[PDB]
Amino acid sequence: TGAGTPSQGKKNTTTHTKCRRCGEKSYHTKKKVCSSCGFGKSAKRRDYEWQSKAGE
Amino acid sequence: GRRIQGQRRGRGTSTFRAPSHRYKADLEHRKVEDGDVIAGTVVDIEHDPARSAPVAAVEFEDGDRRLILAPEGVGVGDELQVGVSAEIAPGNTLPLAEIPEGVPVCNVESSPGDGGKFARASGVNAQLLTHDRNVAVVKLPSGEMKRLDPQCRATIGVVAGGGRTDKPFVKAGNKHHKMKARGTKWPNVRGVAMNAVDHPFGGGGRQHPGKPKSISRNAPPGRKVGDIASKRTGRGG
Amino acid sequence: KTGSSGRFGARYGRVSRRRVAEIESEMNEDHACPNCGEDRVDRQGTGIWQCSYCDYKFTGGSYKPETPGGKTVRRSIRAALSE
RNA sequence: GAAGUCUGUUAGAGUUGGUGUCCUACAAUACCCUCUCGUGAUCUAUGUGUAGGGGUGAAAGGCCCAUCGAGUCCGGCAACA
RNA sequence: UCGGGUGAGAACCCCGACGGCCUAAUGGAUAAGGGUUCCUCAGCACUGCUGAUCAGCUGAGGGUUAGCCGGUCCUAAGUCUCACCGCAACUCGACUGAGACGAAAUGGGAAACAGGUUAAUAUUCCUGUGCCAUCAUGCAGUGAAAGUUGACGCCCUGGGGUCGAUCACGCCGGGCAUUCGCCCGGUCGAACCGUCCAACUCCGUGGAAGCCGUAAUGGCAGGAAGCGGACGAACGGCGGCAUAGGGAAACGUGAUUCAACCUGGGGCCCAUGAAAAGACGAGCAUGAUGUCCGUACCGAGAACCGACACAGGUGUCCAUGGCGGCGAAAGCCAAGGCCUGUCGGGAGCAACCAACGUUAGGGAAUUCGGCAAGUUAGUCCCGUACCUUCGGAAGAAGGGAUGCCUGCUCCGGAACGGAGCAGGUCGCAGUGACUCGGAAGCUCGGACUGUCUAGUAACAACAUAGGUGACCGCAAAUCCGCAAGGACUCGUACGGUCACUGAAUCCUGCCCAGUGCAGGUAUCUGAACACCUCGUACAAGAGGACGAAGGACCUGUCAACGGCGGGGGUUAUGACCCUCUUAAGGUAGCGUAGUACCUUGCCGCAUCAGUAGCGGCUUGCAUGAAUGGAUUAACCAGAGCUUCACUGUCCCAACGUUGGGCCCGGUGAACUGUACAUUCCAGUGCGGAGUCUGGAGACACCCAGGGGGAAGCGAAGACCCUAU
RNA sequence: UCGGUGACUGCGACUCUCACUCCGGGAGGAGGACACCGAUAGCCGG
RNA sequence: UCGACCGAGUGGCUUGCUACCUCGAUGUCGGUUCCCUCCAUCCUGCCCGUGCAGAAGCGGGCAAGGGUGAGGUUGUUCGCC
RNA sequence: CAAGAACGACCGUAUAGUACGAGAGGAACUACGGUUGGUGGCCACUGGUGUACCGGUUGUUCGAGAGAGCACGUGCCGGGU
Ligand SMILES: [Cl-]
Ligand SMILES: [Cl-]
Ligand SMILES: [Cl-]
Ligand SMILES: [Cl-]
Ligand SMILES: [K+]
Ligand SMILES: [Mg+2]
Ligand SMILES: [Mg+2]
Ligand SMILES: [Mg+2]
Ligand SMILES: [Mg+2]
Ligand SMILES: [Mg+2]
Ligand SMILES: [Mg+2]
Ligand SMILES: [Mg+2]
Ligand SMILES: [Mg+2]
Ligand SMILES: [Mg+2]
Ligand SMILES: [Mg+2]
Ligand SMILES: [Mg+2]
Ligand SMILES: [Mg+2]
Ligand SMILES: [Mg+2]
Ligand SMILES: [Mg+2]
Ligand SMILES: [Mg+2]
Ligand SMILES: [Mg+2]
Ligand SMILES: [Mg+2]
Ligand SMILES: [Mg+2]
Ligand SMILES: [Mg+2]
Ligand SMILES: [Mg+2]
Ligand SMILES: [Mg+2]
Ligand SMILES: [Mg+2]
Ligand SMILES: [Mg+2]
Ligand SMILES: [Mg+2]
Ligand SMILES: [Mg+2]
Ligand SMILES: [Mg+2]
Ligand SMILES: [Mg+2]
Ligand SMILES: [Mg+2]
Ligand SMILES: [Mg+2]
Ligand SMILES: [Mg+2]
Ligand SMILES: [Mg+2]
Ligand SMILES: [Mg+2]
Ligand SMILES: [Mg+2]
Ligand SMILES: [Mg+2]
Ligand SMILES: [Mg+2]
Ligand SMILES: [Mg+2]
Ligand SMILES: [Mg+2]
Ligand SMILES: [Mg+2]
Ligand SMILES: [Mg+2]
Ligand SMILES: [Mg+2]
Ligand SMILES: [Mg+2]
Ligand SMILES: [Mg+2]
Ligand SMILES: [Mg+2]
Ligand SMILES: [Mg+2]
Ligand SMILES: [Mg+2]
Ligand SMILES: [Mg+2]
Ligand SMILES: [Mg+2]
Ligand SMILES: [Mg+2]
Ligand SMILES: [Mg+2]
Ligand SMILES: [Mg+2]
Ligand SMILES: [Mg+2]
Ligand SMILES: [Mg+2]
Ligand SMILES: [Mg+2]
Ligand SMILES: [Mg+2]
Ligand code: NA
Ligand code: NA
Ligand code: NA
Ligand code: NA
Ligand code: NA
Ligand code: NA
Ligand code: NA
Ligand code: NA
Ligand code: NA
Ligand code: NA
Ligand code: NA
Ligand code: NA
Ligand code: NA
Ligand code: NA
Ligand code: NA
Ligand code: NA
Ligand code: NA
Ligand code: NA
Ligand code: NA
Ligand code: NA
Repeated sequence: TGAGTPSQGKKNTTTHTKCRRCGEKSYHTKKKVCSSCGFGKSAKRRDYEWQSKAGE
Repeated sequence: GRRIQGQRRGRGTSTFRAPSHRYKADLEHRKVEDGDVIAGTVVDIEHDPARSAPVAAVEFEDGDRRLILAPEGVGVGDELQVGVSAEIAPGNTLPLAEIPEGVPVCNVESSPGDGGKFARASGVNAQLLTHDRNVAVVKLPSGEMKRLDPQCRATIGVVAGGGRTDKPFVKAGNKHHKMKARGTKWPNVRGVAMNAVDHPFGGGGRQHPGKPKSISRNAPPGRKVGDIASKRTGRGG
Repeated sequence: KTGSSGRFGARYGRVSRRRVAEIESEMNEDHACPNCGEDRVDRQGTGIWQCSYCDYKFTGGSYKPETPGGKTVRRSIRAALSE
């Protein structure tokens, strides 16, 4: 079976959903963790210095 | 290279775990207060999916119902006894001290009250040899002479289901079904049939270990494969 | 004789077929019940034996009700009865 | 009435030859005929676990979202020749 | 397709007729997913492979009603939170404890049916009827928690039994009918309440010493049959519900086979087939309460995923519509759906191409190779070789039969079930289409079923049972973690782990020198602390004594890594003694090998001819014993060869069929492009020029073609070298 | 430099229990200054 | 008719040498199909010599108009039959 | 002016059992007949096709009959302008 178009047909699974905390559709309804803001993982908001260039 | 299969095992992921949730009972000698005996009646005999050997349901006097490791020749309605004063009959559990020398014995404790450790598999037994107020000498199924506290409890008789290994599996499918009931990864790819990255014996234009198979005790995981700390190999000599 | 091993057709080779027949032949023999003495004992499963006559259910070997090891137990007790 | 038994486009699974059709495609792995398995180490839905020098691998360096002799994203980074 | 409707406009929007397509789907109900796409009105700038008055498009408005269907509750594999502990630390981490989460088709589970209704919802609204839970009241009880249930695998099978389908015979309505009298549809009616009970189990009676019983197993003086009884099913029968409802009407009796549903018997396991909430146990009547969330529609060749109205991908239920037949097969046809796998018009419609049909004579001559195609085919009777692990081989091979009609026989309770007989009779052909094996032999490999390179490899590769060796007594061996801790393990040597070989059969020789592992070790070597000496008012530092593991040294071990030659003495294969390197010096076998350079080795088979194939020989460039040797029945989309049969593969091509191609209306891209460019023959040039040089030829433009050239287009060469 | 006698320490041999470890519900039992753990030294360690 | 040694050449079909052209690619071998050519001529036409009786040959000259086919082994070119 | 190979080649008979030759054996000029390869055309003849057409017949549907549809672009078989 081709890993391309034929395998695309099975994707009816909901994972990432609108998050209660940040509003992004990053809340992974199977993990109960938001990949954007960290909700369900962290009380503190998810943030990283690598999200911007080092000198700003 | 990559971690070898024996290294994947230790992580305890699903593939390598026993199907514990399908298992019936952890088989341990019931605790008796002290200086006492306690009796129960055998209510049923059932299959033990962890052992491929039968197990006996016993209903005790104080009301407690539990599965026990069953020696051969135990049947529904039989009365079984556990304690210092118990009768000497197949299926009873007593301290090694109270057991006649020369009697075959099973589910032997390594330390007193541990529920039993040795000679638990199909058809096997330990042979009680020597007594003392100090030491009980027991011969284990491997042939080893084991010095044990005489207060270590054992069950009289040989474990049930003897002869299990007399019949060949004959086919992959039969092995398969057994392996599902175990904490094993199966089937088994030969290391020599793998790539170098995957195993010390992997690689080459033809299949061969490309190094001696006898490996030092001191070898690290990922390197310790083939014949471990072998004192000798082969048949002859 | 092929015995019960006929279910295998031409597969698996001679030792395996022979041993499965022999083992299954003895397994399927009339077995005398330890309780009533009648020849009505059958296998219910691995190591598990039952009498169709008196209903007695008991532990035995995997493929036969009684093993050489188990036959020794009974003796070793009496030999230790009188030291 | 047994069988990792046989025949079988029952369902379903698989993918040998045609080196056919297609090859700015209907399609970033398709179409047709042919072919293999089809009570079992079987096929399958949904839920669930294992995470990157790590997993998973009946072992082909196969697979881990068109990405694999070390995924992807952003950063180191205006890498160095 | 013809005719019509609407409209400014109609091939494709709608009506009728005629003609077709789909039958596990192109029909009916749904899960996920989508999210308003659903319905109505008004539209055509956008989207729609052409057009559009149509629309999943644009704009506006409307639409989803529940005690009984789901959620909700329960627990599953698991997951999270808190506590504890770890970590430099945490949003990180394993255990333990507590708590919570974790199933919408498809786990468990209190209770709903029938009719009616809307443009669009309905077990939800309306009508009628029923049912459950909780609470309150009253009567009873005061029994109440033991138990039962929830609650369970795979294979075979009996009984009960509804729908459906079919048969027979009535009734109602329809069709056909220049002849026959046949053909189609209907003939209804729920949940629920009540009642009946077969199987299993049990009791009493009885008293079998060969009887009882089954599809089969089986049963019994430890009490068989028979007789009597207790307990005890169906989504089933029967009565009510119902002068309810539905139907234009009639508004039905019997039967057979019997999905559903109920209830039994047998067999299998180195495999043992959830749990919890809940229910029953535990009465009746009358009232009250039953909140919250979901509900439209699609569910796909246009509503999902694949950038698209994408020929791909995507779960469940309807496995009982008719003929057919073994059949959920083919073919044909209902019900239901569709003409939207959505551009049309024209030309005997050329060449050329796709996919096909037929092809005289020959019959594999084609080709690397029968690649492609063809042959055979269903069922019954006869008959069936070598080989073999006695199972197979086998549908071996080979031979014969096969329809219709008339009258019958046999098995069976019977079938609209099956097996036969006699007579008649048509065709070139009776498995008349459809469905539906070509066969045989020799060799190689892997024993077999199984696995694999999602996307050029399906194989001889991996796996496998089987064989073997290694480690380990469990405070273990092996493995994960920084730690706290953890997998194996609800496990215990008939066990786990770690490796090699790879079914069966006959076998598996010699070598421990090197390397590896392991054991031992007088002596030698062997670090640091402490100790002793020297040095330093201390220290650095120099030396000594002692001596762990390890090493030297010794030994064991090849189904450990691996090895098995060179050169010489002396009755097929060959024998024995030696020597040298470096321990041994190739045994049984097999052998020009999937291993053999020489090589198309030599001899033979086979062919007109055979680098092939097979057999024999065999000094083997460079075979050989679990780096397993030999060999082997069965199996195989595996490699090679031979034969019969077959045939357009070939001689050698022809004609035909369907879709294109060609012309016309409409829609309408891309690749590519330094410039110039009508070239050709020669030459020259960085040695492979349309463009330079010399000649030759050359009026311009356009259509169709097959692709000689532009070292054609496509890709900063994978080969090769170079890069500190 | 001639011997009864503290303490220190090199050396290899031994017994205890009281830390610490394991078994046990407990009472207690088995080990035991070892092991675990922390630090360091030598050997092996694609 | 065969013709050694030695000497002089012609071709550009093999092989070798060179590294001039292309590494921002001039698609491999063998085969096939279809077209044109060369002559150092295998047959055919016309000739010369003969160790030319004839017949059948052998050797040579002119000559490229036409022909030069089918099969068995091998991927083979070649070659063997 | 342009193109053509528009033809190439072989066997047989008469010549002749002749010339030649001891014999064995064994020609030619010329005139005829045919074959093969190539070439251009043609369709009375033979052959192929011929989903124009006509017939037979299986399954199914239209109630039977009659007459028809489908079975891949003829269901299959027989004949064929
Ligand atoms: Cl096992
Ligand atoms: Cl729902
Ligand atoms: Cl039965
Ligand atoms: Cl070819
Ligand atoms: K190049
Ligand atoms: Mg991928
Ligand atoms: Mg976003
Ligand atoms: Mg335990
Ligand atoms: Mg084994
Ligand atoms: Mg078996
Ligand atoms: Mg497992
Ligand atoms: Mg293996
Ligand atoms: Mg490999
Ligand atoms: Mg390695
Ligand atoms: Mg091997
Ligand atoms: Mg090997
Ligand atoms: Mg099978
Ligand atoms: Mg099959
Ligand atoms: Mg392609
Ligand atoms: Mg899954
Ligand atoms: Mg590789
Ligand atoms: Mg609409
Ligand atoms: Mg307009
Ligand atoms: Mg409208
Ligand atoms: Mg759980
Ligand atoms: Mg929940
Ligand atoms: Mg449910
Ligand atoms: Mg609706
Ligand atoms: Mg109410
Ligand atoms: Mg709806
Ligand atoms: Mg469409
Ligand atoms: Mg045409
Ligand atoms: Mg022909
Ligand atoms: Mg033939
Ligand atoms: Mg040939
Ligand atoms: Mg050929
Ligand atoms: Mg073929
Ligand atoms: Mg009869
Ligand atoms: Mg060969
Ligand atoms: Mg195989
Ligand atoms: Mg592939
Ligand atoms: Mg394959
Ligand atoms: Mg493939
Ligand atoms: Mg293998
Ligand atoms: Mg093995
Ligand atoms: Mg083994
Ligand atoms: Mg040969
Ligand atoms: Mg030869
Ligand atoms: Mg050996
Ligand atoms: Mg030049
Ligand atoms: Mg010029
Ligand atoms: Mg480059
Ligand atoms: Mg390279
Ligand atoms: Mg390295
Ligand atoms: Mg080119
Ligand atoms: Mg010349
Ligand atoms: Mg010429
Ligand atoms: Mg037709
Ligand atoms: Mg036919
Ligand atoms: Na290797
Ligand atoms: Na295919
Ligand atoms: Na990585
Ligand atoms: Na970067
Ligand atoms: Na650099
Ligand atoms: Na249209
Ligand atoms: Na009823
Ligand atoms: Na039918
Ligand atoms: Na199979
Ligand atoms: Na050695
Ligand atoms: Na050695
Ligand atoms: Na060897
Ligand atoms: Na296979
Ligand atoms: Na043809
Ligand atoms: Na061209
Ligand atoms: Na050259
Ligand atoms: Na270039
Ligand atoms: Na070529
Ligand atoms: Na010529
Ligand atoms: Na040849």
